[PDB]
Amino acid sequence: GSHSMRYFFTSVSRPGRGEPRFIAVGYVDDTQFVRFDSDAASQRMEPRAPWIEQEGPEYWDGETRKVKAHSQTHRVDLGTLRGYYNQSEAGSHTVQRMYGCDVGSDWRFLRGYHQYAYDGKDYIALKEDLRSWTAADMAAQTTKHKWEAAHVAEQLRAYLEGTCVEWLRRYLENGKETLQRTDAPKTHMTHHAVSDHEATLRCWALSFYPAEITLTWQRDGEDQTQDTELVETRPAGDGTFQKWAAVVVPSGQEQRYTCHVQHEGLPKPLTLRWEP
Amino acid sequence: NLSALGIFST
Amino acid sequence: MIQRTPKIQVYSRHPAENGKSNFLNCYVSGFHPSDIEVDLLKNGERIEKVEHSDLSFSKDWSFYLLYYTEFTPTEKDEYACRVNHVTLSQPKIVKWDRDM
Repeated sequence: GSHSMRYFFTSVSRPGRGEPRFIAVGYVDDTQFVRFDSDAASQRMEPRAPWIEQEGPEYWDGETRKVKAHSQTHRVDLGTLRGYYNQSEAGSHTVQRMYGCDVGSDWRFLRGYHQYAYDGKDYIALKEDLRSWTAADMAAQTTKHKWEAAHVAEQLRAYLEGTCVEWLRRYLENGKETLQRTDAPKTHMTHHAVSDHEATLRCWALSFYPAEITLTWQRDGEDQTQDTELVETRPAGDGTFQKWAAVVVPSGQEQRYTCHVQHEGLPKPLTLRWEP
Repeated sequence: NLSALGIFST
Repeated sequence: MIQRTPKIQVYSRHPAENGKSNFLNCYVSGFHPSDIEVDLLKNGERIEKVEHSDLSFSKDWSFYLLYYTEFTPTEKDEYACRVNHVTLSQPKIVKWDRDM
C-alpha cells in the first residue's frame, strides 16, 4: 500500500514574554519518529520511535542544525507577517508549515506538497505540478514573487522527488516491524437502553493501524446517516487507533441494524450485528 | 530527514 | 484570525477492567490557536504525573494533543478532563465514560 513522510512546524509569538515557541514533528504514515521543542532541556532534535534511535551522531547533529535553521526562518516570518498585515505587537500570532511526499506500493514518487499558514489560514501552497504557487491574498503575493525570484519551487521539487522519498524508503526498511505492519480492527458492539422507546448501538474498532477506517451503519441493507454519531479517529497511545459509530434505534429493532468496518488490514469488510 | 533546500523566509 | 474550539475525548487505552492497570487519555483536537490548558482529574482533583504528545495539526491546520496518565480504574472513582482555551467562556470538564 501507499506510504508518506510528513514534517509539521508550528511557531507562536509571545508578546512581552520573549522568544517565540517553536515545535517541529516528523511522521512516517501515522507514526511520530522525531520532535524538536524550543521550551525543552536538550535544544536538540530528539527520537520518538525505536527504529530512528540507531542513527549515528551525524544524523542528530544534521537534523538539529536544520530544525534550528527552520526555527530561525519562522522567527523572521513572524516579524515580517506582523508588518505585512500591520498588526499590533500586543497580539500572539501563529505560523504553520507542512511538507512531505507520498509513495505508492512500489515505494516510487506519487505526490509532494508544501503548505504554509498564517493565523490558521492558507497563506501560500505549492500546486500539484510542484512548479507554481497559490497565494491566499495580496500579502502572500509579496512572498510568491520573492519565492519565484529565488526559484523556491524548483528547490522543493528536488527535495520532494529526491531526498524525501529516499529517506522514507530507508525509514520503512529500518522500521520494518513497526511501519510495514497492518493491525486489523478488533470489533464489538455495545447496547444502552435509553428509554422505553429507544436504544443506542455502539460499533467499536480498537487497536487498528493505520488510522484510515470507515464505520457505516445500515438498516435492512440501506445506508443509515440519520440518528448516527461518528467520533474522530483517536490515538490509543500504543501506536494504534480507536473509533466508534453509534445509532439510536426503536425498541425491538436492534437486529435490523448492521455495522460495516473497512480497513487496509481486513481481507474482507466486516458486518456486525447486535447479539445479546 | 528535514530539507535543507527550498526553506526560504516570507 | 481563525478561532476553532477544541473537540474533547476522554477514554482508556484498553477496555477498562476494575483493579487492572491502564492509561487514561484526553484527546483534544480541531482547536486554534495553540495555547490550551489540559488537566486530568481524579475525583475532581488534578493528576500531576501526566504526559502529552508533541503539538501537531490536521489538514485544516487545526491542532491536536494527547494527554495521558497511568491509572487503575475502580467502580467508584470519577475521572475527567478539564480543558481551557480562548474560545471557551469557561473551562469544559468532560467525564470519562467506560463505553465512549
